[PDB]
Amino acid sequence: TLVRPKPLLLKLLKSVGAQKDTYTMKEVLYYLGQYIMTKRLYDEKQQHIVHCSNDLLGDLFGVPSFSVKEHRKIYTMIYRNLVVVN
Ligand SMILES: CCC[C@H]1N(C(=O)c2cnccc2C(F)(F)F)CCC[C@@]1(Oc1ccc(C(F)(F)F)cc1)C(=O)N1CCN(c2ccccc2OCCO)CC1
Repeated sequence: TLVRPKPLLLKLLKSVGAQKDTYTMKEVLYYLGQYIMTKRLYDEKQQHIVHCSNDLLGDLFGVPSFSVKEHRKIYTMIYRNLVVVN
């Protein structure tokens, strides 16, 4: 599947070195991961919990925090911020 991130998600992804406009779901996940890692959007205490209440990430996703294990919930949140392309 080829996806075109919407402007705000595009800006967030491009800010961590993503060069293109069209991505695969694995590329969005990778670049979203680089974003979490650089900005340090997690606690040493709980590695699996992303804390994003005060970040553009939580705004686009619509949640204060989420578990890295909640794959289905993460896709739902990402899907809202993209358009599927040819
Ligand atoms: C080796 C660690 C890499 C993971 N990682 C950490 O777990 C981590 C390490 N140290 C400290 C803090 C963290 C912290 F905080 F949990 F992130 C470091 C960053 C990359 C990494 O995590 C995320 C996390 C959130 C998102 C986002 F999309 F925003 F939800 C995207 C990627 C990842 O590539 N996968 C693979 C893709 N996974 C995934 C998510 C949703 C749907 C499907 C998925 O795929 C399953 C196939 O493997 C998530 C984990």
